[PDB]
Amino acid sequence: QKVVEVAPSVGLSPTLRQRICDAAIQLMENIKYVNAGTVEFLVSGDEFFFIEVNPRVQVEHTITEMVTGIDIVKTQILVAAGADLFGEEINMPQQKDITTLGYAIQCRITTEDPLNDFMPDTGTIIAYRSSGGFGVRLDAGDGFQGAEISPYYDSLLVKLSTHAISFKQAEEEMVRSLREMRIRGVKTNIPFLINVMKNKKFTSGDYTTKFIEETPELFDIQPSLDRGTKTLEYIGNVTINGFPNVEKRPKPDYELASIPT
Amino acid sequence: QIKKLLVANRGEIAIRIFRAAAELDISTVAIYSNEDKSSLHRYKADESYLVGSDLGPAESYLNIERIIDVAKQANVDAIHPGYGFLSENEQFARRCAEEGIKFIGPHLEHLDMFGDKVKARTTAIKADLPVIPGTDGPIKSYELAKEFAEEAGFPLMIKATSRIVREESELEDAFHRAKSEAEKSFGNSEVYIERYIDNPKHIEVQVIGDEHGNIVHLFERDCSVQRRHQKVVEVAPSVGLSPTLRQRICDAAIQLMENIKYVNAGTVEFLVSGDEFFFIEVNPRVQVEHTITEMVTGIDIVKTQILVAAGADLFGEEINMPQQKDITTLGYAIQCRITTEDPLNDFMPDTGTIIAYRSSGGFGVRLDAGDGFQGAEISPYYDSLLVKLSTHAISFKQAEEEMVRSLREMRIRGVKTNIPFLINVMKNKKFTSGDYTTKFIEETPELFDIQPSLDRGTKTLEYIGNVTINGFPNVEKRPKPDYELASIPT
Amino acid sequence: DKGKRLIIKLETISEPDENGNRTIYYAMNGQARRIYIKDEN
Amino acid sequence: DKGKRLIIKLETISEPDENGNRTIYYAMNGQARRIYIKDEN
Ligand SMILES: Nc1ncnc2c1ncn2[C@@H]1O[C@H](COP(=O)(O)OP(=O)(O)O)[C@@H](O)[C@H]1O
Repeated sequence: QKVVEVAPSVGLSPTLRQRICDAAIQLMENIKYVNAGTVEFLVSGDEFFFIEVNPRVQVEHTITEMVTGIDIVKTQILVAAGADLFGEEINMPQQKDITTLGYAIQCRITTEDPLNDFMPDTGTIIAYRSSGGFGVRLDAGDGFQGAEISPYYDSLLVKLSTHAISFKQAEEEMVRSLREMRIRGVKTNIPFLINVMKNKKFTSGDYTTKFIEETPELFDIQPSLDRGTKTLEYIGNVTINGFPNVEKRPKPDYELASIPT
Repeated sequence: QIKKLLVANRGEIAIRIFRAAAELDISTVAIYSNEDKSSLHRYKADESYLVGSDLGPAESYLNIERIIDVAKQANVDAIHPGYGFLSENEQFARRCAEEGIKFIGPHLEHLDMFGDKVKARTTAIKADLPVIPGTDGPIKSYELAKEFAEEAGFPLMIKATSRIVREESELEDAFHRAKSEAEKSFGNSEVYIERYIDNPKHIEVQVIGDEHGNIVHLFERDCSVQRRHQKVVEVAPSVGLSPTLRQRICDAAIQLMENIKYVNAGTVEFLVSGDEFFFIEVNPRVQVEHTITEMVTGIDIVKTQILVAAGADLFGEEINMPQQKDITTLGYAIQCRITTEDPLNDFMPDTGTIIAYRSSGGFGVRLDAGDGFQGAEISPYYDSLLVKLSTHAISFKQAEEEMVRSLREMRIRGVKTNIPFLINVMKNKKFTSGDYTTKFIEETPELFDIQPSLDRGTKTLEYIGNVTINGFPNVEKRPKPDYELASIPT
Repeated sequence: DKGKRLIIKLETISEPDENGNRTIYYAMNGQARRIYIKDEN
Repeated sequence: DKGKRLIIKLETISEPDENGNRTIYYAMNGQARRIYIKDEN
């Protein structure tokens, strides 16, 4: 299953790209495709092999919007309303003028507790803070404050995507964002995604599908360190179940102390 | 050479720097006044320190010595001033360097050059840039009204070196106000009159220089929509500027800066009427609205500032700037600041606790956090800025739309905001066209056709509430009795 | 209206304050909310 | 630590639910933050 999606591929030759595209325009031309669609492929060195078509939009479309500045979903809608691709509403540039400025990365913040083997955790979200700033894009899913996550659906709290002239910058930003988000009440895959994002093998660029299975220390985790989280557990235990050997009373009103230093 | 960095500022721009620095693996340090005790930017760095248990919040972020003191205490390699406190102040930059700290900025001589409106007048002319004709120096010695009179051209003005004045001796006698104004808010207190250039577009250019002599510009921001003093909305690049006009301004921008060997990011401000342009000022620093420029170029302006301060070269593997002809805009982007300036009531900053808070997101949308989050208390002490919102699309129409709809989808409760006002602006035929000038707000009275919107929800919450606490008439006041279900056939 | 409904949950009412104004904690459509109501002891 | 430090503010507590847990409404470092506690009475 897809964990992290980069566009455009930082590992393709100028020419492979051209062919892998050239091909897609001819399959879809041939069968006169309309609206949006993903022809999946498989590359191995210099030759590549058609695998799949997805007659629809894909989760990871945002990546492609960031690097080209086209609104795929909006066009989808405009296209259905019967509208010249090159006309007014869509203003889509001609083939020879579409380009990809910079690099862009995506990943889905889910509730797959990578410590209970990726079982999607369930329950009530008791704190939710995401991020932003320079080329960061958040598409909301199920995650809000007080949100209620159930067994019944493929869990996805936030789609997070980042972009930048340089693939390292787009990486440096995604990782920053992951370390900033604080999602409480539920376990998430954030620690695992951080680990992918920070790996030599990933940030390098040459990686195959065997990337993950061939990398043990992605699953190296210590269950998150909390100075701030455990302490609240205390301050609101004593407040209600007391403290063994002190007058149950309310916190008495104490003299202000003056503390020479 | 920069392992750890302090930000001599507060709010959104602190939070922006912390994030740049974060991404460079640089560790981050924040300062705060007594009144910023619970302010978001404090929590967004690694370390944070109070400035003075005893220093008025007014003056807590301008105390050169204590800031540097707090800096030395913590092996800070660099301070980023941000904007609008100690950001344009040579004394601070001087005192930084001496204590072995790297002021992330241009050179002392670029600060002194530009700190004065007169110093920066000469500079502009002596680099062959157009200038607004005005009192050749400032004036002091009084009756300083009666003189420059009838010798330049009809439209005039009194500005005050860092009011209209249409004459008829409305000069000596609108020369009563000056004792409490350019003494307290401005730097060195001085005053000099200028030809009033009517109906001007306000266009500024973003520039960046490394310490190796390479400068580039990142095109122009259109800062024309403003309400009196201050900027309301910025658009980049200027939707309503001709291809050549945009060049000449961009060429001048870079003629001034190439000419006095500028370094780091600064901004050249111009005033634009028909086909003539004029030099207003330079801003030797990042501006609030730089976000706009990052969006249409792709360059990270703040990350770059830091890296230039560390001696990186523009064209090197680490800042990685395109040669100029490769720097391009792609689409249009727009910015506006969600503040608590209440539109209905003479735009007071408003003051309170935010109870509910919700932003936007998706395509085209970028939020730079400020003072505002669910928990927060907003105070009367610094300029209210809850969130910076910027949007971006290939087309300016798509851009703006994208903006109204995330202005509308937003939800901030507990304080009043400028959202109703901002929405009216984004919506307006005049703005949508792109052709607008700086009198856009003067000329549009519809813009203040704010009306307090109905909301079925809040009202309902306020009834239920009443009845729950203080019950309903004739009805035996008692907890809501538990009733039988009984299903409604249909 | 048709397909527009309010889902409202009352979480708590606080204890009255200096001048008898209780604080209702609601949730209403995936949104935390706070209303202020005059008590009459 | 030196220059780190928590800031906690307690808003209210809710009367227990059916599992006898109470809701604390906290604010810690500028995020609203709620925690559950089983009462012992
Ligand atoms: N001589 C002038 N003629 C016409 N418009 C002007 C003139 N001087 C300033 N303005 C306008 O008024 C605004 C305020 O002036 P400015 O000196 O730039 O203030 P600030 O230093 O706060 O930016 C400017 O943004 C510009 O649009």
